[PDB]
Amino acid sequence: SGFRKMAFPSGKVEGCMVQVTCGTTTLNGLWLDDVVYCPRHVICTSEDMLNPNYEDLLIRKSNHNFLVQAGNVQLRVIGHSMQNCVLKLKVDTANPKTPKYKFVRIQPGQTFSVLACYNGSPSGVYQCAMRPNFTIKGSFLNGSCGSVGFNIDYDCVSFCYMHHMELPTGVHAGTDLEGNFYGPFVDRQTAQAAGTDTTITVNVLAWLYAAVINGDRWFLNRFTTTLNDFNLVAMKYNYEPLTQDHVDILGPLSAQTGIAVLDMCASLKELLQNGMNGRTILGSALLEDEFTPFDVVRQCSGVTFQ
Amino acid sequence: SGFRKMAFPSGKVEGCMVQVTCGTTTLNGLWLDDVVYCPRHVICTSEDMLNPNYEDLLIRKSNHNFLVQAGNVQLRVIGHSMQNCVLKLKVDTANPKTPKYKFVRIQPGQTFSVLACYNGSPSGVYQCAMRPNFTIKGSFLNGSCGSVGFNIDYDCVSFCYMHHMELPTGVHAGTDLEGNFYGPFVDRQTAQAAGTDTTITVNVLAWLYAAVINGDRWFLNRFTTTLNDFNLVAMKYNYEPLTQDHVDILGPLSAQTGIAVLDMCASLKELLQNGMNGRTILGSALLEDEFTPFDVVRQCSGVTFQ
Ligand SMILES: *C(=N)[C@@H](NC(=O)[C@@H]1[C@@H]2[C@H](CN1C(=O)[C@@H](NC(=O)C(F)(F)F)C(C)(C)C)C2(C)C)c1cncc(Cl)c1
Ligand SMILES: *C(=N)[C@@H](NC(=O)[C@@H]1[C@@H]2[C@H](CN1C(=O)[C@@H](NC(=O)C(F)(F)F)C(C)(C)C)C2(C)C)c1cncc(Cl)c1
Repeated sequence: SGFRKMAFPSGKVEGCMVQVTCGTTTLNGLWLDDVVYCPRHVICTSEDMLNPNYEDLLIRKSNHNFLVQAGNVQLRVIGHSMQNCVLKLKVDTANPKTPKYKFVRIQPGQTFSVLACYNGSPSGVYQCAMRPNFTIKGSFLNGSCGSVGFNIDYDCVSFCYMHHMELPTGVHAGTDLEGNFYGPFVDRQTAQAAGTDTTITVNVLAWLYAAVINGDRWFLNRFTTTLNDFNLVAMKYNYEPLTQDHVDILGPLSAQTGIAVLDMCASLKELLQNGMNGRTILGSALLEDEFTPFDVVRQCSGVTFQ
Repeated sequence: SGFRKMAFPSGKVEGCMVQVTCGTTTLNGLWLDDVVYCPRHVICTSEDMLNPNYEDLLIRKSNHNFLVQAGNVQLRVIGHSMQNCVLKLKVDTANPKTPKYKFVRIQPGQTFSVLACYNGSPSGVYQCAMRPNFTIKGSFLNGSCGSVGFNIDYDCVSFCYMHHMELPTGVHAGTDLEGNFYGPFVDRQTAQAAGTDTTITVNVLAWLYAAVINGDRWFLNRFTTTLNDFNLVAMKYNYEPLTQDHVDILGPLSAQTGIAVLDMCASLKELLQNGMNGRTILGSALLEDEFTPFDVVRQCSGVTFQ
């Protein structure tokens, strides 16, 4: 038992991380087969980032303008192109550590692991959710750009995120691995800001089920509620709507605990209207929304990856 | 910016994880050079675990009684011995992925990363603290025994923990890698229980400094306090004493934020006496004590590992 914010083992991604330097900017790249992916703003200078024309900036670059460091081994760049907001650096060596992988784009509300990196050297791993407003509450310092987010499904790494920028509230914005931003953000220095967020209701319910599985039951009750009446309360407290599909997705957890989904919604309703009254759930005094139903099943059943 | 419970990249440990089977019990082993380390209770049957004489149980075992699986490759056991509460299985192949490593024993209050594993297959990574009562609040299911805890310092893995057992409160007990239990726990089925815990004061202060670095300041105040007067409040609220050495260790964070250590103690005193009044710190409504001053510097400055 127990419930931790658990990331996927990072080894398979660690073997792909490289350092990409252009001019005086160094950031991280993802090396898969003979291509290194990195944020295209690597080609920008300080004043370039005020309002950049990336096509113009890139045509003025040369293969030799890109220094790629894989550990203590230089990688020779033999081609370069732009795909949306990422750069694809063609190199003369295919990464022998390339895992089986996919490029997937995730939904707000879904979670992933982040391998935070500096100078192509992994520093730490942690679990994030894609917020409803398409930001992530990460932990990133200068030089972290190009660090990637991912999930692992048996042996295949599904890359879903690459870090580009920090917004003024301290949250983070980036792209999928085809270079398309998550959310209404751009890789230039504007006054862009996150925009209003909501709480991921289905995840809160999943985490309440994890709590029951782990012996926290004080918030339970005999009351029930209807989906429509729950969603009136959700809207009130800035939670997003619960759909029938969410109810279906929570089925396995409902069955394992014996607590009907709508019953647990009644519990959540009471928690929202009354607070916790000094008590905690899974060591938290706040309602946690960055565990999906899948994450809960993973940790409260025990699936591995190879 | 941002502050996450961040684990070390797990790759170097993933390459050491193997499956150890004896009889009908399968658990995880740690494969370094030509030795596989695992909990000695692997040799016990259900009724053996009621009150086992491990020397007697092991003399009745044979090298061929131990099946070691490294991925889809069997490892031939050529020797076996007991070192305190771990088994050392001598195998005919040295692990080619053996990192530089050390066996270190940590102090309560210190943190480490755990690579949770099942059938020698890593499942997830997360960050733990050694509680003052020598338990850890982990996330472990059946088959997780032999999963290890560790820290990484540049390129060297300092193994500090191997998982043995779950206590009735859902917390976890285990050994260092020489097989010596953390805390007053034994690898047999008694009525053993965790025993009273305290809050790691120096860590709470470190996390308050992380909060200030990340822009949370509402809990700050002009008040100060003396070390002795703070420690009277600490004792009251089941916090452990703050020493001058703790104050010294917090020096760098104090200097980076401009908030004197004893001033931040005054802030903590007010937080303990008044609560948070509906506000949060670094996304928590509770005072967090599983980040050390080192962890805070790591994440609020940016050190990597290779
Ligand atoms: C990556 N190593 C670094 N981020 C950047 O260089 C990105 C990048 C260029 C500026 N920038 C920012 O993150 C800034 N953020 C902005 O929203 C804006 F550009 F100013 F509009 C800022 C002020 C945080 C430096 C572009 C947006 C494309 C980085 C990444 N993550 C965290 C940190 Cl501290 C730095
Ligand atoms: C490991 N794969 C598994 N743990 C065990 O088999 C350990 C082991 C034997 C029993 N045991 C326990 O964890 C039990 N805990 C006890 O405190 C006691 F033995 F009963 F006293 C129990 C009841 C949880 C199964 C010894 C203590 C040496 C395991 C590890 N972590 C979590 C889980 Cl769910 C199982």
